[PDB]
Amino acid sequence: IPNTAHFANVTQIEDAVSLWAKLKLQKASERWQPDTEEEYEDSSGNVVNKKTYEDLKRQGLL
Amino acid sequence: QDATVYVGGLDEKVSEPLLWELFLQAGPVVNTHMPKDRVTGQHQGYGFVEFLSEEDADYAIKIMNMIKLYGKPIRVNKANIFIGNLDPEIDEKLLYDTFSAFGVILQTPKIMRDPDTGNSKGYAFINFASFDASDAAIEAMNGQYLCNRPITVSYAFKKD
Amino acid sequence: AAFSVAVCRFSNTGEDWYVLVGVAKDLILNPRSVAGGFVYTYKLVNNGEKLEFLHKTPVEEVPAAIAPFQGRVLIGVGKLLRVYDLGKKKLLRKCENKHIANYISGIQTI
Amino acid sequence: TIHSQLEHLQSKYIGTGHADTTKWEWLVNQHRDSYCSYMGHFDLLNYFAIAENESKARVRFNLMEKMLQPCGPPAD
Amino acid sequence: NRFTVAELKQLVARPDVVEMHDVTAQDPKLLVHLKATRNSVPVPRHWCFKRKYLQGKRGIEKPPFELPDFIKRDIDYQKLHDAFFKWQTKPKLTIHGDLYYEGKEFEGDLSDELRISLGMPVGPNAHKVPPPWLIAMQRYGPPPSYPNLKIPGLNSPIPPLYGDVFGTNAAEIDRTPWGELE
Amino acid sequence: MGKDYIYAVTPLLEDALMDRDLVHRQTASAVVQHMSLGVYGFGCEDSLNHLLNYVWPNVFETSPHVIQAVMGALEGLRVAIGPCRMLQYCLQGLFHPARKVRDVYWKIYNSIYIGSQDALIAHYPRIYNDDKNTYIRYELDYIL
Amino acid sequence: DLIFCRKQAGVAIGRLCEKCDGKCVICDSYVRPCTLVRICDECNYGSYQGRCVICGGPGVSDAYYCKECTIQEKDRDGCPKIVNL
RNA sequence: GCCGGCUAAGAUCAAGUGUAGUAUCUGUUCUUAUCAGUUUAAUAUCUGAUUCCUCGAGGA
Ligand SMILES: CC[C@H](O)[C@@H](C)[C@H]1O[C@@H]1C[C@@](C)(O)/C=C/C=C(\C)[C@H]1OC(=O)C[C@H](O)CC[C@@](C)(O)[C@@H](OC(=O)N2CCN(C3CCCCCC3)CC2)/C=C/[C@@H]1C
Ligand SMILES: [Zn+2]
Ligand SMILES: [Zn+2]
Ligand SMILES: [Zn+2]
Repeated sequence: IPNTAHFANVTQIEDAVSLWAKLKLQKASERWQPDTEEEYEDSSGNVVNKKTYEDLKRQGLL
Repeated sequence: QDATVYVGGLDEKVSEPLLWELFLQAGPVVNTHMPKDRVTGQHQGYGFVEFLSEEDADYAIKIMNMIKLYGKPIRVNKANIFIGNLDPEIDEKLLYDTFSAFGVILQTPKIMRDPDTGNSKGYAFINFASFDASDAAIEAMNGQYLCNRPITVSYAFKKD
Repeated sequence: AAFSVAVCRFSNTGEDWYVLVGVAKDLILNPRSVAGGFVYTYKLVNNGEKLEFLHKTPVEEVPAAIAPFQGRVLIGVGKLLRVYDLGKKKLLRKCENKHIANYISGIQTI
Repeated sequence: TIHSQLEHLQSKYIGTGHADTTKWEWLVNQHRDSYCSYMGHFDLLNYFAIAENESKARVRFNLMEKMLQPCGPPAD
Repeated sequence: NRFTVAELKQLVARPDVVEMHDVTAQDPKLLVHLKATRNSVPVPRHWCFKRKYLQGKRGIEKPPFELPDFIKRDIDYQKLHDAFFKWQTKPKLTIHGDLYYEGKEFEGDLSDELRISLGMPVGPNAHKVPPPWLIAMQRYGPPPSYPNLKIPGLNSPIPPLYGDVFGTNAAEIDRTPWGELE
Repeated sequence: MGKDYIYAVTPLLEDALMDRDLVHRQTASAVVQHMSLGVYGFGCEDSLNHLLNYVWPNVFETSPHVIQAVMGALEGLRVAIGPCRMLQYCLQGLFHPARKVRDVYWKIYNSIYIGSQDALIAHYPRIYNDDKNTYIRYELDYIL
Repeated sequence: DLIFCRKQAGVAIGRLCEKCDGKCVICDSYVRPCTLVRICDECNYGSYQGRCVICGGPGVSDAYYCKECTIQEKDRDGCPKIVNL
């Protein structure tokens, strides 16, 4: 776990690992992840199926 | 220490932002450090330039090696005979190759370094095979024109 | 309840004009509560005299600002700023920022 | 004793605090003078009456009725 | 019946503003929330010290007062008045939240003086006069840290070079302000 | 007439406010107060905020004359700089764990509140509802 | 025991003596008198009719607030007569 | 301040001098120790309890 201002005045191990899990969840949530967060509509039907992720589109266009 | 490059051979015209401005073309020099003396209160000719990447420090060490900056042999590096006022651009193998022309060397020579930076102090010690090579170094090499630095070879210990 | 409107053209399409309307769904003002939101899309045909429904995209908050942007559209969905391209059945989310403080009330672009 | 009189007059004014002020008192004070400021300024009441589609007399009466117990009843 | 630091760090949205004494407040949840407002500079940091806000160290002994440049350059007529109001510059100013404290007072192009001391001549009209660090760049190649840098002889033409400029960085609207005096 | 001369005396006031002598800081606070009340409506807020950054650390002073001058300077800056900045300086100390900080900050806050009680309506920060009580002001969230 | 009266001020005008003539009652400044001082009815009665608001001697001229006190609205508190207990 | 330390880093209790006010100086002592209560943001403070070794003596 990196040393940051968040982990100050924290002296116990399990408290540190739990607060690290919390901070990880928070930050990972608040970023923009294009791989799972994106709306592609492949040209397979070209007028349907807008639920394609960024990976299924490559599999369909391969 | 890997991303920082130790520069040696800086005159009084070189300063702390001047080395960062000269090393800006080689790479992104983030900081410059110059240790001040205690008796004089100025730089001792050796400083450090901490860059962002190690490739920029390698390019600065391969580009600014044995350069003539402010009338001084500035060189960047990765941070019984006595030779004084030697250039920091030479290494132990270079000093052994330069000393091989006069006489035969007994082993690999050693150069003194500063306890803070560790690149070059200013003096070195080399041992010859016999006294004839030491006399040839005191006759010819003691005063020879090195790379923009007048060296001085002397005897470390002599009995009257 | 409609709160935003925009007229623009999309780059992936031709020279057709579109009208986008942002609508809240079951908004209470005091205490504030909303069930969701929608973005309507119309085609604006017959020399700018008729609107014809194309589709209707759901969003999880009131879309309060819509602004054309570089052949696409920016939409403020509550606290979120999103980029949207035109699709065949709905609007396709392309980019998103999640660090705006409270609530987007206006968007302007140079 | 002028400083002490100032410390007694500042306490007298309604809405001032001290080292023992709680969150509830602070928040009800700002809610109450917010409602009074809404009643005073003519164009804020206009904004609210257009937003919620009511007559201005009705918005004024609603604010006066909300004046009594803003932020709910106190603790314990 | 009082939080611990790690327990309160788990409840708040911003744990890095929580401090040692914050768990000893009468309402720590409101305190930490106000410490996270998108403004509101913090407390002067010497409330818990025991040295009366003036540190007796750091060598405060220094020059009394350095007047501005405009100070130096009857006593002076309206022409020197014109000088004092043409030379008047805005000094260095700190923005809204930068409080002072006892400690915070101490903590391709080359100059002409360095080029004169290094023994490098001036730039000619139409010739090749490179610096001694340019031969290594011509032999080994361009530096990967600055690929947009241009040097005369390798990427820039010789007629470029003008004065002390031995390099130029070439990186690969309606910017006029709206209401301004003429 | 002082609106053209605030930039010239700012470094001197900085130096005098960093000084250990008490009369230095008291008189510098008096200067700040008179300068603040002298320029008002003339757009000199930059230098006055800069000088507030040096005046504010003196709020924990026990000497009566120094704290009197500091209060005078703060009430002059309340007029010249605005109550929003003063509330921003008081917010984090209003609920500090130490009683000394709370006393000082509530004195400053009461002085800011008695003058310009109406402006503070637009400056208060958002405070979220808890399980028992409602604290959001919902009318200001309306969007026509 | 230098305390202001701080009662509701009336129509009576405050007075200053020969020694306090140019002074401001609140801050004791001498620059730019701006606003005429008003006092309450118990401060202006009988033997108290004409008296310096600072000291209490025989008044000779009008008491004024300074421009600095007027800008901060310090003329909006009660009667500024200095009263001793 | 000098190259972590050399006890000029703090509190306190008596007396002297003196001012409109702030103050200035001397003796001191500083628990080298533990527990319970008060209290302090935390210290602090205050309120109570608590045979051995050495050469007739000293220390714990
Ligand atoms: C800090 C200094 C002290 O407080 C000091 C003033 C005071 O402690 C002494 C005691 C005592 C009694 O000797 C004081 C003397 C008084 C003075 C020097 C003032 O003079 C007077 O009272 C004269 C009279 O009352 C009114 C003159 C007047 C209007 O010029 C007054 O000053 C002003 O109002 N100003 C200041 C502003 N100034 C500009 C100029 C452009 C147009 C006029 C208004 C703006 C005009 C003149 C007096 C100034 C002296 C400080
Ligand atoms: Zn006044
Ligand atoms: Zn009088
Ligand atoms: Zn009265």
